Amino acid sequence: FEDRFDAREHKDRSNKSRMQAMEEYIRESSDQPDWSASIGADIVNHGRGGIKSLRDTEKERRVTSFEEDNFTRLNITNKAEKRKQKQRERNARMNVIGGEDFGIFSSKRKLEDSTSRRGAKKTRSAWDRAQRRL
Amino acid sequence: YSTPKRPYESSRLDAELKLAGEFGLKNKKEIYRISFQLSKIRRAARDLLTRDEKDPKRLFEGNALIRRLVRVGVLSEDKKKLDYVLALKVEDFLERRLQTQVYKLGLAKSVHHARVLITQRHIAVGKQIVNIPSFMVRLDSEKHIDFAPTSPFGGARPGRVARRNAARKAE
Amino acid sequence: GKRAINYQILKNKGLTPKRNKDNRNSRVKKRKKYQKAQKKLKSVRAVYSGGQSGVYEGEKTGIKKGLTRSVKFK
Amino acid sequence: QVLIDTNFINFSIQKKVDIVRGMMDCLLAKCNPLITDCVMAELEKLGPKYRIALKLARDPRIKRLSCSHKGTYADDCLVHRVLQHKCYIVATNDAGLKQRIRKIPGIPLMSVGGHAYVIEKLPDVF
Amino acid sequence: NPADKRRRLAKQYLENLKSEDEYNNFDAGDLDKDIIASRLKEDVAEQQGRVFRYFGDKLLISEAKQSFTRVGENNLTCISCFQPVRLFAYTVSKDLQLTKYDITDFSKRPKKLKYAKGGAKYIPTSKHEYENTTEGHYDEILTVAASPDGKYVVTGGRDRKLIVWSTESLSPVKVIPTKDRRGEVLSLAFRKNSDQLYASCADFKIRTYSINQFSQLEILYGHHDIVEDISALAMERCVTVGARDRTAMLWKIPDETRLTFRGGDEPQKLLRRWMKEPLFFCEGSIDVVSMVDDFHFITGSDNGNICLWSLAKKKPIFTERIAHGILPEPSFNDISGETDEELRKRQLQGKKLLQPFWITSLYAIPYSNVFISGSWSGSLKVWKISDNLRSFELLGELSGAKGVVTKIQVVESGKHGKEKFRILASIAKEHRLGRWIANVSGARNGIYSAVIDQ
Amino acid sequence: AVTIRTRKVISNPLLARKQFVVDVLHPNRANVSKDELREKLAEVYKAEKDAVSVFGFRTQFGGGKSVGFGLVYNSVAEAKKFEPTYRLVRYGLAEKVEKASR
Amino acid sequence: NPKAFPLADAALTQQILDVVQQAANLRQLKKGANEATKTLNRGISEFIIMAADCEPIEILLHLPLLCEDKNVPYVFVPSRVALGRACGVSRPVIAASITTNDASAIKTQIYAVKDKIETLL
RNA sequence: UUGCCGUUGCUAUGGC
Ligand SMILES: [Zn+2]
Repeated sequence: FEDRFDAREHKDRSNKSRMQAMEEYIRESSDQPDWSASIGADIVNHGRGGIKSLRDTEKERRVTSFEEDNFTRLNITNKAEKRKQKQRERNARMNVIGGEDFGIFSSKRKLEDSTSRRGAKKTRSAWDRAQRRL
Repeated sequence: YSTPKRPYESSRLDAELKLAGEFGLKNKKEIYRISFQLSKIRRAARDLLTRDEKDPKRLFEGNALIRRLVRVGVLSEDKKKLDYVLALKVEDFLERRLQTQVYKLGLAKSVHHARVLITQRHIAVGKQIVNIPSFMVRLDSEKHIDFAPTSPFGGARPGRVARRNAARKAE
Repeated sequence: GKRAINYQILKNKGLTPKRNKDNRNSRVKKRKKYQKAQKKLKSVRAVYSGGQSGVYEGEKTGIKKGLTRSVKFK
Repeated sequence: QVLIDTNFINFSIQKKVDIVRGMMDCLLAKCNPLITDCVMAELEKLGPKYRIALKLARDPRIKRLSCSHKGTYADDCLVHRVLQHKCYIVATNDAGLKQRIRKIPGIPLMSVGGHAYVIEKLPDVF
Repeated sequence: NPADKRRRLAKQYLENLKSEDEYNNFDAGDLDKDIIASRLKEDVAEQQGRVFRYFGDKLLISEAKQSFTRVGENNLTCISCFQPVRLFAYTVSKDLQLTKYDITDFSKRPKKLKYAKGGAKYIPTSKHEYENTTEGHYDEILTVAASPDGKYVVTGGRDRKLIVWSTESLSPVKVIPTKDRRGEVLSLAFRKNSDQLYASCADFKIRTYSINQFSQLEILYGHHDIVEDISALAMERCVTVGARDRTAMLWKIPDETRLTFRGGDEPQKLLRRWMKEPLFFCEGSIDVVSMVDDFHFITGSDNGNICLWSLAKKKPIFTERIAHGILPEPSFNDISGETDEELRKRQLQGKKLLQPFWITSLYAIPYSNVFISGSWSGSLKVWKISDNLRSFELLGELSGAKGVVTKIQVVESGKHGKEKFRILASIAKEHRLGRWIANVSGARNGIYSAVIDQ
Repeated sequence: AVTIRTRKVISNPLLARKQFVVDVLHPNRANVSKDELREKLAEVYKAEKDAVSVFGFRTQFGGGKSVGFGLVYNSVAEAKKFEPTYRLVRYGLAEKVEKASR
Repeated sequence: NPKAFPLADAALTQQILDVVQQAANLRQLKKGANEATKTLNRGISEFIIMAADCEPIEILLHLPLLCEDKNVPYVFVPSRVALGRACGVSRPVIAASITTNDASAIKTQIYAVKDKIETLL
């Protein structure tokens, strides 16, 4: 028929398939270092919270970058904080043990269904798989 | 956390007696919390064993699980197999907390001296003073547990009892 | 002229039994019922205390030539 | 390591539980199941009605001990070799053997209950 | 094949993450950040400076004027130098003395100017770790560091102090203790063209200071053994190496984050690599560093390795296994105590207990193409790094320095195409931390200066 | 002794201004001491003490560091023009109260 | 067979020297030959490290007979200088001993090194 | 050219 401008198909998603087991294997076989903190600087409330998870320190780094980048403190916006801070810290003390989150091992989500087993390079021909190898 | 199945059998009572006495715990909730999340950990590793070799779930979640267990420190570097996650147990998890570790490193004379040092803030891993006893130190924070520099057992100015006794003996 | 209230009307701990200083702390109670337990364990088993301390003085408590405390099979 | 007896095997097959997989998801640990020669003698003496149970006890994953006594009384053999050593879980469903085992101290007891195995005197199951 | 399936599934994973060169290739956020980059100030300190002094094969090597000025101080320990943009040098010893030199008289040996000797008089009257504010050293000064501007020298050692002396008079202007019991300092480095000092203290700690404000900036934690060496350039990065944890870390000090680099050479795979057709083995302790530029550095190990590391690879880029030789085996008249040479030879086990020299000094000239290694093989070695920055290679040797080389650094002279340098190297007969060193083979406690040309 | 570190210094000619982030370092002190910090900032940069300003102070846990947002003006008059009135009430000279009714 | 027979290769030597350094920090190491034989006849020792290149060799070969008597693992590191440097003292040591402790934070590492040198021995 | 001490050079070395 006709085209219709779809930001949901030229928007960077990159999160439906971001699995922590694959990302951990990539960090293992990365062959370039990882920017870890000086060891005491990443625990949070004198140990009343966790250490902090890798996603939490990534998000903290993003927030401080945006913070310094346009000179604005973030706030105590009530609905978003009563959702995200309390639910986040309660699943943090549920699943984050010693700076490592073990929540994923208790979660049904198929690895190979979404994040592996390529869909575009599906190679549904003997000739296409032969040319993809050679 | 969650309570066990038969919470009052005599083996469980002598178990909790030995655990709380050997690790200086305050009540049953420490054992029950760390055993609940250990139950989740090795209930997951059981399923990772019940699936087969060269399964994607088994390969990636297995080496992920044993590497973050090694980095928590309950599993040593050489046993990189997934049946040691099943051999893991509860005192392997609560030997990693900061009270146990302060006593084992010898900054305290017992686990109770370690608990009161931690709650009186004389102990800092790395940069920050940790002040709760159940902290689960990691394999990289294992060697920077030392006395806080803000504390008289470090090198700081002595506390109120020492300075008041010094002042009254100067009077 | 201010007739202040006192502790028994304030805290209202009416007619309690005498209770325990060790019960006033949940940690010290398990410290002192584990010390009791591992003093009772020396009675039932024989506990490895750590080996020979100094010169071997002797058995210090007696040797029974009639008792055999060993588990026979079937 | 878990000592099996004959009614535990019969109740396992009647409830459709695998032996080593039922043990593994009961204890959340790696199990070694042991058939003593007297338990095996009892399963063989049960006749040709119990052929399914006998050739499920014949399993390379189920290791097997060598009892050295006369007669095939598995309850006596299990009780003796567990109160000698205290390194054994006893998987059983006999009421009398369950009472013997839970009267001798330090011995965990496993039993088919419902549609999976249960364990009682093992104080670290979760 | 499970690792093949891991690599394959990781490749498919990265392809799928890409899923979720044309004539127009411009990205709005990148060009907006580049507009902010055009707007900002301070393109001064944060040069990611690459190797811009390519002169390794250029200058002469074999005919240096080598003067080994022996001094009467037991076990010299460090060397600090200075150039403005007359040149002074500094030495310090285990005899608790700092000594100022003039070095600018380039064609001859250096000139002594001023002593500053601590001793038993400076032991504090408290034995209490925060009133350590005396004015001299009472134990084992391990490191000196001259300011890049030259107002001060700052020194410290096993008395857990930092004493900052003025240059013109060698007087203690300020004392800063490290406030704890094990706080012995082991290495000091100013960041270049600055007033900021990076000290590496044996508490697995790295302290930072501003010297002209007499203030401490930041304490940063994270090694696992004692931080045996430190190195810095004009950037606010730093590179430290702890001894036995066999890792070298580099620190973004404002961010207080780090990049770790472990070693990882194994004689099993290495002897198999030779077995495809040999006395080389695993690693003891990474000991010394020098940051060559803002993307690479080089580490000196305990088994004689010199390794070259990038900022973008965990495992090292290049190794050099034996860099100063293997030690002379203990004699048959000093191993066994039998009578016959056959049994005293059987007590050597062949080659099993030959231990290599360990590189105890390493100095990369900043942003240059050439670094200098030193141990008690008697001969300093000079190596140049290849222009593709993936290897180095031995140019020549400087064989006039009998003893342990506790410090190497160079002093520049000459213009952009014609240059001459004097390599200072502190020479002792004893390692700069403990004794441990037998077979003192003609060593002397001196300053080995060499004048290299062209 | 407090210690000062400026980072990411950009220039805003539209607002006649130079702005940056301020890592303030006070080992064994309480906190930033903002007027003394404006003094130290006005002497590390040029004079303009009623034209230097800081607003966004966050001290990290355990003390020592605090990140603030520093903006320094030339021309104190145009600093008074461009700064907001609450910060002028906080630091400088302006004081206009709101009419208290209803 | 030499006199200093059960020598370790380079990987085992560095494992041994790392746990020696950690025990020396944790006050679980008794260093020197006669302190080692003192703690050996007292029975508080988990394994003894002798260095196979000191200037006599029988000077520490007296210790394998004691270890054999009391069933304690003993292992030969090929550098007295590296052994002293791992021990953390400013001199070479020729023998050291890991004392037994159960309030010890490196018990798993000590047990792993004990198993390695006992399968060697 | 130094803590002593030796060869010293009319400057280099080597024993503690
Ligand atoms: Zn039997």
